[PDB]
Amino acid sequence: SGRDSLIFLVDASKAMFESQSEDELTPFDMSIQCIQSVYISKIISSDRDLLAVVFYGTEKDKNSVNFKNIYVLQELDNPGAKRILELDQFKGQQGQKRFQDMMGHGSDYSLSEVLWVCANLFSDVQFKMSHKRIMLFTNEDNPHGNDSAKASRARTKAGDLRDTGIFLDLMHLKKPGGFDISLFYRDIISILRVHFEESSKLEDLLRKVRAKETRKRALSRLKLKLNKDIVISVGIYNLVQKALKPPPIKLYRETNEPVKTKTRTFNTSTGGLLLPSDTKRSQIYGSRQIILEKEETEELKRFDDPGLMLMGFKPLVLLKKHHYLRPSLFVYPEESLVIGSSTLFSALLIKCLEKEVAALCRYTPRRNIPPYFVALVPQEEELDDQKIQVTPPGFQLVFLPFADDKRKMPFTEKIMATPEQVGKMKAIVEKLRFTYRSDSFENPVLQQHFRNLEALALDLMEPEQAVDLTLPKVEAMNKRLGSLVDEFKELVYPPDYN
Amino acid sequence: SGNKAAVVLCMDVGFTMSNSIPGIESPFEQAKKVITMFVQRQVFAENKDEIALVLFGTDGTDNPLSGGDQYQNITVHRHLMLPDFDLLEDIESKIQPGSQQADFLDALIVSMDVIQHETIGKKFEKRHIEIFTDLSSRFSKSQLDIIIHSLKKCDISLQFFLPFSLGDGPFRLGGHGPSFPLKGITEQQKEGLEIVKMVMISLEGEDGLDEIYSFSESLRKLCVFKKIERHSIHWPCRLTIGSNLSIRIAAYKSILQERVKKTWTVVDAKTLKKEDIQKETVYCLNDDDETEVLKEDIIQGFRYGSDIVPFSKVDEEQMKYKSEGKCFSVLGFCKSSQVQRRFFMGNQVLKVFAARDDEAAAVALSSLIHALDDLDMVAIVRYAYDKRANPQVGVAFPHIKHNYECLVYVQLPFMEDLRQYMFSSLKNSKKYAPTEAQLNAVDALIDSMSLAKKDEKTDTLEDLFPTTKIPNPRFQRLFQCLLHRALHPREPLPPIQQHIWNMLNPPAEVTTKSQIPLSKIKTLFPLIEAK
Amino acid sequence: RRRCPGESLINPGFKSKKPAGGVDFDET
DNA sequence: CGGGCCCTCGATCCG
DNA sequence: CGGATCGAGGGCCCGATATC
Repeated sequence: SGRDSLIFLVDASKAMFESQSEDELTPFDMSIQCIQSVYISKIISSDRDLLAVVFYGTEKDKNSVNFKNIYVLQELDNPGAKRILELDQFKGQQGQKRFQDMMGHGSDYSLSEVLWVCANLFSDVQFKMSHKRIMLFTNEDNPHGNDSAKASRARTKAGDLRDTGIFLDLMHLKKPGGFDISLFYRDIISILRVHFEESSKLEDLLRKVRAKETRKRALSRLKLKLNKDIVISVGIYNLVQKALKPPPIKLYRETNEPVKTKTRTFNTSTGGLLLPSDTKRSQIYGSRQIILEKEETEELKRFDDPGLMLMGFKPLVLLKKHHYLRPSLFVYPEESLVIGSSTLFSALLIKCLEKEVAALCRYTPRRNIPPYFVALVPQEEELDDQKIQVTPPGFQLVFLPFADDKRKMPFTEKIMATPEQVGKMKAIVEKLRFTYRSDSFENPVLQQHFRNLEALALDLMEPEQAVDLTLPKVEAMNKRLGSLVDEFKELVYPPDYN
Repeated sequence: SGNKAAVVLCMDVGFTMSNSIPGIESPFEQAKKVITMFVQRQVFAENKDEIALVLFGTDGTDNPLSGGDQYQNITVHRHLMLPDFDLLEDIESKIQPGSQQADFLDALIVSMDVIQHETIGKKFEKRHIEIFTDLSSRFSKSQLDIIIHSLKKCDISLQFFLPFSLGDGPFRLGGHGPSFPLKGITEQQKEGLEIVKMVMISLEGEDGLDEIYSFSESLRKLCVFKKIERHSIHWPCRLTIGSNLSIRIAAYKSILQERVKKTWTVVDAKTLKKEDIQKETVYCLNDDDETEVLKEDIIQGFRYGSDIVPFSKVDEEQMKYKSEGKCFSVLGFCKSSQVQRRFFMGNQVLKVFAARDDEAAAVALSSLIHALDDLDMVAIVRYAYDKRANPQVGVAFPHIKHNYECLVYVQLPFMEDLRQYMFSSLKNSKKYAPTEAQLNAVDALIDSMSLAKKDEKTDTLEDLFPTTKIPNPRFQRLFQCLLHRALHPREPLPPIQQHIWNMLNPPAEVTTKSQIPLSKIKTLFPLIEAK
Repeated sequence: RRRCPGESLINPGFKSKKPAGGVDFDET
């Protein structure tokens, strides 16, 4: 685990304030806006991440060891609304003017000292830095080409940073006559060729990431008991989980500080706090009142013990697509508890995939919990052309419903459509054809929720309106099939409709 | 507003019911266990359905029709009325096996007279009789034609429960498979069975034979309520494809996790009253100092990373996303392969049926169902039960069966809901790759522990462990304990009844088959705990 | 153990993905 | 007067 | 070692509803 550290290093030389492509923002403006976009995305994806903003080549120097021409605007710290507000003072042409006024520009710098200050910035962090990363925004392909000493010292310090564990990524911006990596940045960066335009990576950085993504959390570590004597240890992971609106925090009208809630249970007759031993649970059916202790109410609840109990192997064809009860889980071995689990798990996955059969188990997640029948469907590993794990290898824990969970159906008379009507519905489907992606849609409630909090935080009167992706493109659909729509409607519905 | 029904349980209590086959609980105890299971559900679920109990072959006659020498050894223990704890207490211990034997058809006639007289004035929506016998007793074929005629004219459905199933070694009640002695059936039982078959076919056609169960299988199913189960509540909408094209639909929850109906009210251990206990919410500062914070001065706030921004509920309702409220709107169509079962979300499955008493909408929907079926495609739709509900995006796939035709909606995930983690590869884990002997050992394990058998020669695989048919043990276990405390307050809670363990464990043949391969994989697969 | 962020970009160990989709139509 | 939804707390485990 | 999550509580709408 860890809190991630990210340092944004921005060049402030004369070349950075001149825009190349006409009617286009200056490389500096591009950087400032990109940084702001990352900050906002981070206040959504991971708030504990620590960010920092350092400028170089400025006349005014503000830094730990008072290195000339290094202005550390923001130290390594969590993202905040005021930090984004401070960067907004440099956004645009007027913000550029504000920058030149607060601090100078185009001053002689020394990349060696710049990377030392950045490294010294990681030095001052106490919490676990899981990732150390520096993103250098510059449009100078060969800065110390004239100064040989500064260039070699910078190459040496870049090596020292990689040997420390710091990642160095270049965000090359538009340069007259192209940007050359071979001249400089080729050896310093942690691993193309001429790249005259701003690094494509900018489109991704600039694009806002309104996602509440969370560090991998094994939901539970259970025992998969093949038999009384054969027990392997597995980790249950929830690969899909409905992301919900964060709960509000109860504050105070003046101080605006959080208020802790303590929900206390006490007597009416006496007024004092009642002990849990003095309380009992009751259920009244008509006239009879059944009294059970809290322990008894849980004892009837015990049933099976916590863990996975292998029932057998059911062929996948028997598992029906319409028998979904609650969202599926992912089973992966846990070598950390029982050594040799992964080997048996691998053998089981391979032979289950070969035989096209799922492992039926009796799932009991915690103590004093009734069991449920689950089917571990063998999931094979899938890697794309980029060698990225698109589907991890293991078992999908598919929850199967009990007789109680299958609801009775209202018997309707079977009325089958004529082949002309179905072939015609085939034409509508063929025309409304589209490509489905699992990540095709974003939750509009959440998207609006976080757009509202961002706009209120930036004191922007206008709230940022997320376009609802879940609504169908009605007009486009009418354009694609207008006549066909009137034709079927004519074929099935008579004019004397209800 | 509720589905009512007159149920009469006709139990054979004859001496032969007390006659027990070694290892197996006597049909009397088996039938008692099944009846108690039924009454328990109707009692604790408080269904407004009336239940009567007739016992045949008991010593003597409670003269329900015994006008003479007729219908002897038949006692109407309970007349049609709402079941209570006194009835459960009587079944549990008061009712004892009798020494005489009666004609099961005569008892059926007594039950029919109960229904005929106690249902006056369309009080009940459904009428049902459940016969519990062993067929070992001799019987007369004299009024069978009249019995069938009176059953049809009164619209009463039947259900038979025998100690054996329609089709040796040890036997465990509620278990899957060997749940009745293969040998041990008498010619008298065979003759009675042939009459039972004919009667069930005469009432419900060829599929009537599916309504003849064995006590064991009856315990691991909800078939006993099948006829009195209340139909699921459906709600209407419109499937809106685009503009101008629409379809009047009515969807209901096909799958929905059945949870505890009754809630545990907290009462005092001495007085046993809700009034004496009260929960008050107190506000204290989050800060180290917990001075009381005024309930009125509390303002609503939300966190924006480090900053805490005060956002009152009033401004929230105004600034929040206003849903268009349109339900089941179709977004588009994609191939079946694009929608993977692993991405299914929610806690329900909806079956989108055609609006009742609407032919044009029934055909309009049938056309889409068959078009998606023939093209092997599905429909990505937008769904919301109301404008207040958060909008959902899900899959709508065709579902055509011999009797019914419908679309099946299952909610799919949003980008925020999806979680991407990286797991270590195992295909090429040099450290965990298994040997050929290990793989052929797992091969023997899967072959030995297979839960499916293919009936006939090439027919469809017959499942030996249908879990979707087994009832959630939570309910019958709760009813067992609740009744035990109501009747035996002095005694502590009883243990889990063995038949519940028998119905939850796989068929004995699978457990026995797995013995050998499990022992080979134990030695082949080394296991050690990490400490 | 194995801990490659790969194409995770800003969030290491978390695959980065395109936000759009739903209106890309093939012309049958 | 019930039915579906959704949120808020409370208890259980992992990081 | 606090979050994240999930059972089982609570509170707002909406078709049947005895009601003028």
